[PDB]
Amino acid sequence: VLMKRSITAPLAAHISLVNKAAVDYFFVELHLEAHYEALRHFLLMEDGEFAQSLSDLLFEKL
Amino acid sequence: REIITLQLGQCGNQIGFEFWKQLCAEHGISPEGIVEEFATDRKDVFFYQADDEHYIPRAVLLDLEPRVIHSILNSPYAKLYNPENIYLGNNWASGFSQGEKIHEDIFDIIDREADGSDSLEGFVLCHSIAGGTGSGLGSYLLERLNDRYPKKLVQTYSVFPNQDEDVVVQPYNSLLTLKRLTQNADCVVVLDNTALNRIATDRLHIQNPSFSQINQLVSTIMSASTTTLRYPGYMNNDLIGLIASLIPTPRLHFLMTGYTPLTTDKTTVLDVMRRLLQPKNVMVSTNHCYIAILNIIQGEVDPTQVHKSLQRIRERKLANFIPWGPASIQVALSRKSPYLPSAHRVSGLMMANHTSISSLFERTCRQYDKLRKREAFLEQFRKEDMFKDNFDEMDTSREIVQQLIDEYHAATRPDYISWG
Repeated sequence: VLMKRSITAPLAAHISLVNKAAVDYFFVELHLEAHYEALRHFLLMEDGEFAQSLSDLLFEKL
Repeated sequence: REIITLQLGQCGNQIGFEFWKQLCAEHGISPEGIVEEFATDRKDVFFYQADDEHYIPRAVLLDLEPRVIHSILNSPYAKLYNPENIYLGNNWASGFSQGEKIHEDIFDIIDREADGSDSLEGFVLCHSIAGGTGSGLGSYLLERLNDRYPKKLVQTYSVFPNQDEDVVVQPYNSLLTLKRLTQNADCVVVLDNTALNRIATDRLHIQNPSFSQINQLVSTIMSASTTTLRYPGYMNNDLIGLIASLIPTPRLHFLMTGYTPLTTDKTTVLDVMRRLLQPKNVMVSTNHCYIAILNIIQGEVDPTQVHKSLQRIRERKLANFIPWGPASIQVALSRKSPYLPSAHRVSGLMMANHTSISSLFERTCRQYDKLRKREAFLEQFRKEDMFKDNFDEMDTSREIVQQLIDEYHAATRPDYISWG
């Protein structure tokens, strides 16, 4: 057969390590998994004491 | 929002102290009022924010001829609450007149807490109907709250006198308190003592200490009502948003109570819904139809099984509802409480407006009518005579409850678009 089988071997071994370490850095250093459950409290209006205070004040005007 | 609990009578002070001890054990609080290192939760529903980060609870301790209140004092949990609310019989008329003379001082106690709070939403009244010190005094005080405060809500965590009786004056007391509950209260949570005693004798074989376990059951139900308020959810974090869905008209405001773990002192959600529809799990002992059904669960829940299971309860076709209005079984989910042991992980509660309580009300009505027409069980007491020389308030309460039973049975019919 013709194919790369000793040139791809130190290469594909590096691609996966790079991608998984790059994904790991975001979560365990910059807390990207917390920013989602942060925007969920406000932008989806999940949390109580915020939606019941924002909409109730805003709709009195219009 | 912000709720101050009001407790009166010896039994009512017992269940309020049990409620505050349950909330001390539930939240990260010491019995001194000290905040713990693991307390984050919302604690402004029943706990006033004090100065050294103390969540001092909002309680009004009121008593009539105190005996068990000394034992309530004899505890390390009497230093957790009590922000200076202290103050010093067996008939409805006696307790009514006894509250009638002292109304100004207890109203000053209420006024102190009212001006003290930033906001307020509801009044929780914990006392037993026809329990002596609770009855009469509670109806007078209820008249005074809804006369003085029409801006708030009234919820009543009460037991109804269903214990099969010697005190024979209790149906008169229950009917007079019931008239005050129908026209001066927005919601009354009704339980049967016999059904709770049957479940308590079912789980273990107790004969005498049923009352202590019933206190724990009412404690878990009252905390279960506000777990979505104290712990961040989404909906019915206002009480009125929860109360509105069950009540179609302000005379039918009585809710059935059921709790699906019955050994309490993981499972599929459609199963515990069908379990919660049983009267073996319901705390209340012709065809009757539910008016509206809304249920709470807090525990180990699959977030996708809710639509599968609500479809399965729908296509099971198990409950038969009321043909004039478009109600639903409404599934609501709350958070399982942290900072406490998570055992019996699935815990559900139901609050539903059913016409089956009209049968129990009609039993008490028939008992009142029989003992009133026979006239050997009111016995013309001096407190009842000094309260009313003519005894027409009992007839007025009879008229109100007769109208109520008529409204009940007309709501069961498909003709309640016109008034009944």
